[PDB]
Amino acid sequence: RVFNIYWNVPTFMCHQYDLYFDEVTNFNIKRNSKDDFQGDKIAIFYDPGEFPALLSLKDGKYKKRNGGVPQEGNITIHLQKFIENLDKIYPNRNFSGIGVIDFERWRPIFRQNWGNMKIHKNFSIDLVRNEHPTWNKKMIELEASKRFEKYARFFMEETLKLAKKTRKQADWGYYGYPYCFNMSPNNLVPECDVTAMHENDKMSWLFNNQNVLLPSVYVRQELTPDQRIGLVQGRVKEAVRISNNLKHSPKVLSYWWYVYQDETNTFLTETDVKKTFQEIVINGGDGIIIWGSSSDVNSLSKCKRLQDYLLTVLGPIAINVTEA
Repeated sequence: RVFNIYWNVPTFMCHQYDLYFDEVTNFNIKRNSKDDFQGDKIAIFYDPGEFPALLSLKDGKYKKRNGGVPQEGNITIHLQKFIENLDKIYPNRNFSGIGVIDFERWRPIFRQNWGNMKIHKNFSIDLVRNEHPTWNKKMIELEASKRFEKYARFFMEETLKLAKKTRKQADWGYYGYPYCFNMSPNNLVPECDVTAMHENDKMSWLFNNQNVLLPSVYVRQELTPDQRIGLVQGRVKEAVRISNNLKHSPKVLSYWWYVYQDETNTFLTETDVKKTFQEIVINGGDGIIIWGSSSDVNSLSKCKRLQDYLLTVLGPIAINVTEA
């Protein structure tokens, strides 16, 4: 299909300074009418509903939300809150754009919960241990993983079916999937982790119910310019591989950010923008979704910076990529 680039930046927050980013469309970049954040072309919903999860109180402690882990959650409360959140943020029932469900507190594959997601593994294990004090470590871990995955899948699958049922004309997908985990400490190469590739093969239950795949290809300053290209290369390749292996080959739209993930006050150099866009194109991507944080447009200076970047760096490259 036509390679599309979308504007998923909350620049509506710049309107107060008389900056409406009307130039976005001059570069053939798709933008919601009136520059609304959640609009007719695209809409991302952050942690919508009430997914069972363990929330950090920011003092070392946690607060359970709807059971803490999916195997202990109440699906009705989550789904009810999901429909509410969706209507409150963007009523439009005939919405026909790209719908992005952004939930990152845990992943449905037990093993894939590291860093701030790992607490969900530990809580799942503690539940089984308290239930079977006599069991050994292996038995407890196996049973915990089984329960977590069963219900994590149920929650994610039903949430997607509800989004599609109430916004039948939109293309839905979860932000970030399919994951790759390339350019990491013990896998500092473009190639995705092999175990991850295999787990992605077995996640058709999720991908078959999405109308788009949304891998995220944010780059970091701590990587060399070439490792940055490799990070993008591997992630687009994996999403395209996954799409090609599915029945309806959903379009692959890569989430991309104009600042470095580990240095958010620094914009990508022109070389990095050019090279990462070309890498998305070259590897079979169907488009790019330019994302932005509220922090990126919470001041006049920042908004003006963004505007110039668009007119002198980003826009030219964008239209050139789609109109070369």
